[PDB]
This record gives sequence, C-alpha cells and structure tokens, in this order.
Amino acid sequence: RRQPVTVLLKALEQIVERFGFSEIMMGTLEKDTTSGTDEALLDIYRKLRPGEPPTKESAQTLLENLFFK
Amino acid sequence: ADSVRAYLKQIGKVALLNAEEEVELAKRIEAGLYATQKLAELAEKGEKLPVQQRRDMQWICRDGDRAKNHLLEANLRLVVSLAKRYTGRGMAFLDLIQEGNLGLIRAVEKFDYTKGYKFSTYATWWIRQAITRAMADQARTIRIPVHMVEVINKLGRIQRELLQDLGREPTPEELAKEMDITPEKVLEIQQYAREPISLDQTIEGDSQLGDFIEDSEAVVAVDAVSFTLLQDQLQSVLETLSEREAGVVRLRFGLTDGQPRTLDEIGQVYGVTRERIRQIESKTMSKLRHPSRSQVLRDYLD
Amino acid sequence: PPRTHWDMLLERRSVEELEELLKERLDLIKAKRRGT
Repeated sequence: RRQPVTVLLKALEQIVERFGFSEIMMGTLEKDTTSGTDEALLDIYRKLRPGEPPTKESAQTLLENLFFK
Repeated sequence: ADSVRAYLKQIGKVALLNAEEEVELAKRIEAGLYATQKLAELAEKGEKLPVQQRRDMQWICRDGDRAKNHLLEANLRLVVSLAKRYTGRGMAFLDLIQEGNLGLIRAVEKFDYTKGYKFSTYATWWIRQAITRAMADQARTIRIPVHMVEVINKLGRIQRELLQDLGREPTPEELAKEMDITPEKVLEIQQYAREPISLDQTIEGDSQLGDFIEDSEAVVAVDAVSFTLLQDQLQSVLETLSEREAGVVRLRFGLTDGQPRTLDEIGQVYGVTRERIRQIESKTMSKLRHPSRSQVLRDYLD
Repeated sequence: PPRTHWDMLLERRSVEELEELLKERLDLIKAKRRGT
C-alpha cells in the first residue's frame, strides 16, 4: 500500500522540470523523502522482497527484471 | 514471512569455503573420529594413556565435530542449488531440501581429502541420490519400492524414445521386446504406475466424490431377516431327525458352535468310529433330501 | 549393527594412516601449549 510515487522514477534528473504543469504532482514529490536513484531503489526494494539483504547488483536488476524483460 | 524464505536467509550466513579450507576441516573431522575410537578401544583392552595425552586427545574428539558442522553449514547452499530442479514432482521443496541435507551429511562422512578433488564434485552425487531415493520412497501415497520405481521410469523412458522413432504411442508388445520383458509384465507395470485420486475432490458443483461410495458389508435388512427366518426353518427339521442324527449334522457344520468339525472329532463326542459318523451323515443327508423335509428350503435357495 | 562414521573411515584408511594423522594433530596442540 502507497509506495511514494517518486521512488519509481528514482528506481530508473530534473524530475520537477519536465512535469512542472501538475501542481499536486509536485506536492507529492515534495513530500517524498527519498533522494537519488540508488537510495530510493532500496526503499522500493524492501517492500518487494521482505527479508532479503539487497545487493548492489540486485538493486538494479530488481526493477528491470520485474516488468521490462 | 515465508518458510523457505526463512531457511535460505540462515544458510547464507556462512561463507563458502575454498579447497584448502575443505581439506583442513576434513582432517580435523577425521582425527577427532579416530581419537574417539582410540579411547573406546583402550578401555576394553586396558591400555591406559598418559593423563595429559588423553586430555588433548579428548579435545581432538570434541574439535572434530566443529569441523563436521562447519563443513555442513558451508555447503547447505549446494543442496538447495540441487533441490530446486526436482520441485513439483510430488514433493514439497523443503522436504527435498532436508533429504538433500541428509545426502550432504553422508558426503561429509565419506569425503576423502587425499584424492584432492573439490568437495562439490563428490557431494553432488550423494545429494542427488538422497533426493531421488527419497522421492521413490515417499512421493507416492501407496509407496512402490525403489526397484519397481526404477522399472517404471525405465519403461516410460523407453516409450518416450520409441515414440519419437515410431511417430505413435507403442503397443505393449513393442515395449515388451524393447525392454526385454514379457508383454504381460509391462501391462502389469502400467497397472502399478496408476496413481490414486482424492475422495475429498468435488464433481457438477458442490458434490464431493466421497458421498458416492457404497458400504459393501453393510447389513441389507431384506436378507438378514430372511437368514433369521431361514435358521428357524432349519431348527424345525432337526426336531424331526433322531437326537443323535440332529446332533451330528450340527457339529459337522458347527451351526451352534460356529465352527465345522471333522469326523474323528465327532467320533470322540459320540465314542464311535469316524466311519460310522460318515455313515450316519450319509443316511441323514439322504433323508433330508427326501421330498417332505426339503420342500420349504427350495424357495429359500436364493 | 549399523554402518557408522567409524566404519566408513576405516574402510578408506588403515590404522597406520590414521595414527600418523593423529600424531600430527597431537603435535599441533603440543606446540600450542608448549611453544608460545
């Protein structure tokens, strides 16, 4: 339930700039605590596999192996 | 969260070993095992040892078990590595994993470091054998033995190969010749290979199969009563016969006792030669066949 | 009468091979306590 909408693109810059049209989308982003691509991919990792210590390689293959292959 | 997910979490907490590490562990495990046997033989033969030497001998016995358990916990990942390939064939993944661990145990028990071969090379045979041996022993609810499980797999193998050679499913005679067995043998094997089904299963809609099985030995009220009426009709005939005659017919068939009796055993009660009992039996039976006595029981035939 | 770990070990190594192994192991502990 309710993963921050920002963590998904962090899994994959200027996130605000390209989508500046929506005022609320920026409000949710401002409320998102995660910063960076790898730091938030750990946030999204903890909920997909509860109980596995992430690997530096496993973090990046996580998002691509899930929905894009 | 999940059972298997918990087991892999813990097996991964031990770092995998290298060759030299394996050899050393395999040495300590062996020395401790001989140090243990040495001390046991001494008591039987006497042969007391230096008080000090015995002390560090007993520690070698104690030290070998750390080598044994350390070696097992290091290669647990190998078992899971092998067990994955056998899921879905009638055994739960964890049961495969445990039986594999049993094979890993013996591999450690039978490992030889002097051969210089990597441990995974030799342990893989024992883990693979322990898993498949287990499947034949357990995967079936009726439990076919191993050698019969071996001939089933071999037969299906043959049918599979031949099917590609022929383009069609074979006939019993072809599998019999291809396997060097009788056609009635392969047919008997295909009857053994049948697997059961669940009564608790449901069939169209809301009706489980189980409710359709008849109880064969359940007393049928129409026949049991007639049996009681029949045995009353026979009780009448006996009063017509001679007291000695009626007594003989019962004992011969054990109507009162419920068990037959042979002539010599009927001779002891009546103190007469067993042939005489046979004679009395013959005369009384013919008289039972006489028209008057048997007219009623004809209708009671069935 | 099972087949135990001892039986499996004795089958692959003679008592003289095991004895020499035990001597090495004994000298190791011997060096630890005796030599600093």
